[PDB]
Amino acid sequence: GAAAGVSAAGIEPDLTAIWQALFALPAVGRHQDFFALGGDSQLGLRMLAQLRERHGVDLPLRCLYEAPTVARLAETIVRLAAPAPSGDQDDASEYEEGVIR
Repeated sequence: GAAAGVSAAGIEPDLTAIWQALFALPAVGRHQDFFALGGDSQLGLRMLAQLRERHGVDLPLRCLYEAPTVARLAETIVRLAAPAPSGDQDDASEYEEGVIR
């Protein structure tokens, strides 16, 4: 994960709760953009898929290019009312059943 424990200050759109829970830290800073907020490309793709499962919503590369900053991202994804015509993916590794004693 990123950093241990929890903290909150004020009130922010629930997009920020998705980010802090999926990046495993005490809170995300409002001025930062998806390409940095995701940390890694497979982790941004993971965040995209798991947000689509938590919220019912795609984040298209359009708004990740023209508005990736989390307040502006939440405002654009509300205004453009994303109908999320995607399918799904899974990321979780299977667990062991017979290779060990």
